[PDB]
Amino acid sequence: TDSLLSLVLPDRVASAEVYDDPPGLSPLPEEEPLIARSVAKRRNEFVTVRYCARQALGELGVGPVPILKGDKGEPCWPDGVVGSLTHCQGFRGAVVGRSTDVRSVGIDAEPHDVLPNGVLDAITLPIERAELRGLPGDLHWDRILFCAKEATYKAWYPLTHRWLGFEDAHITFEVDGSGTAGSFRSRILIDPVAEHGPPLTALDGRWSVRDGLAVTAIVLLEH
Amino acid sequence: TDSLLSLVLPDRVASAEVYDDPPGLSPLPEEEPLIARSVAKRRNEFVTVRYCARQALGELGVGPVPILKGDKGEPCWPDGVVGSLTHCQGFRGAVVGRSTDVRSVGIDAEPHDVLPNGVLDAITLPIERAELRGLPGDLHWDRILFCAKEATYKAWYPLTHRWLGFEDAHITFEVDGSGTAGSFRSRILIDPVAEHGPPLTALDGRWSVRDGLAVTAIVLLEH
Ligand SMILES: CC(C)(COP(=O)(O)OP(=O)(O)OC[C@H]1O[C@@H](n2cnc3c(N)ncnc32)[C@H](O)[C@@H]1OP(=O)(O)O)[C@@H](O)C(=O)NCCC(=O)NCCS
Ligand SMILES: CC(C)(COP(=O)(O)OP(=O)(O)OC[C@H]1O[C@@H](n2cnc3c(N)ncnc32)[C@H](O)[C@@H]1OP(=O)(O)O)[C@@H](O)C(=O)NCCC(=O)NCCS
Ligand SMILES: [Mg+2]
Ligand SMILES: [Mg+2]
Ligand SMILES: [Mg+2]
Ligand SMILES: [Mg+2]
Ligand SMILES: [Mg+2]
Ligand SMILES: [Mg+2]
Repeated sequence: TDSLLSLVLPDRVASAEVYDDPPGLSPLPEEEPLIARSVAKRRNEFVTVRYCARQALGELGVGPVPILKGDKGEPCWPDGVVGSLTHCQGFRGAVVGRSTDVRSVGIDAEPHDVLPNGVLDAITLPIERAELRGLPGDLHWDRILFCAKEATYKAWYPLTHRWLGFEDAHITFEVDGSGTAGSFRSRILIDPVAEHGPPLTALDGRWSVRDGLAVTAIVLLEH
Repeated sequence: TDSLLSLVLPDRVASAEVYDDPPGLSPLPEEEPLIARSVAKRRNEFVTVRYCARQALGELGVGPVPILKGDKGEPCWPDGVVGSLTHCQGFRGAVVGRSTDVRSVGIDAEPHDVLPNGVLDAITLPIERAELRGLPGDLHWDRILFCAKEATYKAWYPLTHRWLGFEDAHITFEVDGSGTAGSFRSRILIDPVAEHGPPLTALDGRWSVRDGLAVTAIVLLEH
């Protein structure tokens, strides 16, 4: 199934997702040092999300490869591929694309639960707090905003190798007729200069709440 | 030479350091994906610091192995080893120890320069700024405190897998008779629970300013 990510992804990318840890999955041998000292719940999400990533790579025509980690934990894709990984309670998902047409991917999944006390204040600009109070529907807008901030960081970081704080992007939401999905824009408030290619002044994505999960995706195209 | 790190390291660890990038050094094949998309100055520090790490491992009786990156970029050491890496303008250094007697290592090097405008206020508790004004010597105490905070994070993170912010530790310095080296204590202000072993309520290290560099080291022993 591509049920949940199909509601946020445009064309030019492949995806895979699961909602549990299939028993007895293994990392590739090359990946073993990344999780040798990890707690079992970290091991599980690492292994299961890379099973999803190798399925998605296969839909691109790319054979199963180790997916290692680099600067600040960013995934290391095979030559000619960009992508993003996510895992939370009840979700693992991977999205990949060819770097010939896709510049960056960021995705994130969150359980559709209220944020813990104090978290909203720590992740919002004043203006975002005002905006969220005006958004329609029985949704955890705090959590959806959090999910979109996380996807924004994952799409930004591989293009800049610079920190992007919660106060460094203003996220604004649009809501479709369903009331359970729509678009967002992340307007960058700091130096937008990329390592390669045009400045990152804004990143556009989609959000969707379904099956107890918020998902967000940003797919920035190569021009 | 072990010149600069010899002024901050206790027993039970091996180290290696250089002040430039020896030309023609290569990553090991397994490390290539971590720097395949990096800018040249990031490749250089990554490659040279792992040359230092493999020398230091050799001093421990450990053969040359890839040093990959895991959660939040932490280095991935061979079974039975802990350690820390640092690189800045004019310095690469690696410190390793056996996990049977060493629990964690965090090291950091900084150019001995004033911090850029605004950085001191972003990295200090109000009380720290007042204490730094009290410390003696023609030293960049702002930079030395920054260097010690970075070492604190590197020692902390592999034991907790939790964020530690600048405001989450109070560092206090003592100054030796030389006026150019001494001890510091990092008092943890958040939940100190470790994943394994006793709580991290405080981390003790040494600092040394020499040859235009600040170096810090924390070596937490296994009991
Ligand atoms: C990196 C971060 C965003 C991940 O958020 P999260 O909700 O825990 O995300 P998930 O657990 O669903 O996904 C983590 C995956 O993201 C990817 N990722 C991690 N660091 C990354 C980075 N620097 N760049 C790109 N992708 C990264 C990894 O593939 C990771 O999974 P893996 O370790 O199994 O390979 C978060 O830990 C973080 O550091 N936040 C601070 C920065 C931020 O949010 N800024 C706000 C910007 S507006
Ligand atoms: C990780 C951090 C401390 C590195 O500081 P820095 O001055 O850039 O350090 P250096 O470049 O000298 O050393 C980087 C090395 O530290 C190691 N390191 C990176 N992340 C690490 C982590 N989570 N845990 C342990 N070591 C880590 C790596 O080996 C890295 O080198 P490599 O990428 O070539 O392998 C910094 O980037 C950071 O994230 N700071 C915010 C957290 C913090 O400082 N809190 C204050 C605590 S009181
Ligand atoms: Mg699919
Ligand atoms: Mg996570
Ligand atoms: Mg998430
Ligand atoms: Mg030595
Ligand atoms: Mg650095
Ligand atoms: Mg440093």
